[PDB]
Amino acid sequence: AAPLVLVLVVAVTVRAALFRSSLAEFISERVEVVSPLSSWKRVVEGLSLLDLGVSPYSGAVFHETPLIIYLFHFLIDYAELVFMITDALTAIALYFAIQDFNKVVFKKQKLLLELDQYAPDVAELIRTPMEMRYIPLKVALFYLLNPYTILSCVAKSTCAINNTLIAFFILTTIKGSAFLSAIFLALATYQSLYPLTLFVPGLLYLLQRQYIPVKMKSKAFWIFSWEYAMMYVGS
Amino acid sequence: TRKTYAIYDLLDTAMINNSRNLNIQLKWKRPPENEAPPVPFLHAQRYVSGYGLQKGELSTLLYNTHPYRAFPVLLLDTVPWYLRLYVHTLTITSKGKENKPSYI
Ligand SMILES: CC(C)CCC[C@@H](C)[C@H]1CC[C@H]2[C@@H]3CC=C4C[C@@H](OC(=O)CCC(=O)O)CC[C@]4(C)[C@H]3CC[C@]12C
Ligand SMILES: CC(C)CCC[C@@H](C)[C@H]1CC[C@H]2[C@@H]3CC=C4C[C@@H](O)CC[C@]4(C)[C@H]3CC[C@]12C
Ligand SMILES: CC(C)CCC[C@@H](C)[C@H]1CC[C@H]2[C@@H]3CC=C4C[C@@H](O)CC[C@]4(C)[C@H]3CC[C@]12C
Ligand SMILES: *[C@@H]1O[C@H](CO)[C@@H](O)[C@H](O)[C@H]1NC(C)=O
Repeated sequence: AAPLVLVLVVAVTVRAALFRSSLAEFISERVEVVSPLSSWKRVVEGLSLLDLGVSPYSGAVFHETPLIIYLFHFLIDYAELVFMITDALTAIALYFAIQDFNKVVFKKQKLLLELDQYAPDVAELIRTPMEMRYIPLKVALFYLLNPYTILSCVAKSTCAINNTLIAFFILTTIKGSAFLSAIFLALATYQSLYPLTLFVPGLLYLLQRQYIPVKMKSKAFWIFSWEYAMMYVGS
Repeated sequence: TRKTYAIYDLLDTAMINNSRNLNIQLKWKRPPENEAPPVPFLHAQRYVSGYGLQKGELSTLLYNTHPYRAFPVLLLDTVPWYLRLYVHTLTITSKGKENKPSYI
């Protein structure tokens, strides 16, 4: 409890300290950190073009979705706070998802033990409750204190919002809600095209949580798959 | 400005005939520093700012040397596609204050 709050405080302090230094302008222009689809300067250019009466998409500099336009239209003044909030959000979502997943793993591994489908001498390969205690806190720390993430945050790159959407997809999937999972996957596919490939793994996890067998001669499998696909495409 | 011109009429046969042609001569040297004409009321310059091969700026300077009158100017610029421009960085400053164009 206290460790997570302390980690969050340290991460926010480092980001706030780097926002006020003389390296922010240098960081904001790195070709390793921003792209034609992520730069903040292109955001402000599009907003200015709208106020000059020109369509933002009539040139060659602005390649952002309209939802980004809406959001930053209403929050251009508070830009530096938004990115801190988003990074904290993705860290917290990953933390809780990992907690639930560890519970499932230990319970699944424990169930196999009595069906005695494991070899006689396989120990020291068995998971134990004492080692899985600090995995989620570590995961949060590895995301928040990675220099790549701090660099992305100080540059105000749009990639942070994409990462947040993916993390929320994972959280909602592991918690077992298909409607929210489809919504968040659709929002991730809307921003960048490639996340559509994560459709199959989430469907497999949901089917495994329902205890539905995955076979070609099954009826529940096809019904569940059809409903999930329809929700995603409609979104 | 009031200017005076000397006229040589080539169709006059007092000026040019079969037996005599025309060669005009003119005495002129750079005048002293005093008595030199004043500079024109309008002139301009253009240059590139920065260094490197990634980013830069295009700058123009416009001069008004008239003692008491202000007048408007119309400016036309064309730039190739390879030098991508960011229009939210456009600034026009006179005497340290911002000048807002009437038409753009
Ligand atoms: C392979 C291509 C055309 C992609 C689309 C997949 C279809 C081939 C799927 C969609 C629905 C499936 C059917 C859904 C339900 C059944 C019933 C199933 O048998 C039972 O339900 C019997 C119940 C019992 O007696 O226990 C046999 C397979 C079958 C015909 C499935 C065969 C494969 C189908 C046609
Ligand atoms: C409101 C918007 C802006 C942001 C939402 C962030 C907060 C409210 C969300 C994000 C992830 C969420 C957590 C995800 C998973 C679980 C596990 C579940 O067994 C109890 C609730 C709990 C612990 C959730 C509580 C609320 C939570 C912390
Ligand atoms: C604009 C941003 C914030 C998105 C907000 C949530 C979006 C994704 C919501 C709003 C209305 C929703 C749709 C409402 C009704 C249906 C019909 C149902 O049979 C499948 C899901 C589907 C198609 C929903 C998909 C998700 C949806 C499109
Ligand atoms: C030009 O030629 C005519 C005819 O020879 C001559 O009378 C005249 O004097 C010449 N030019 C001059 C000096 O006017």
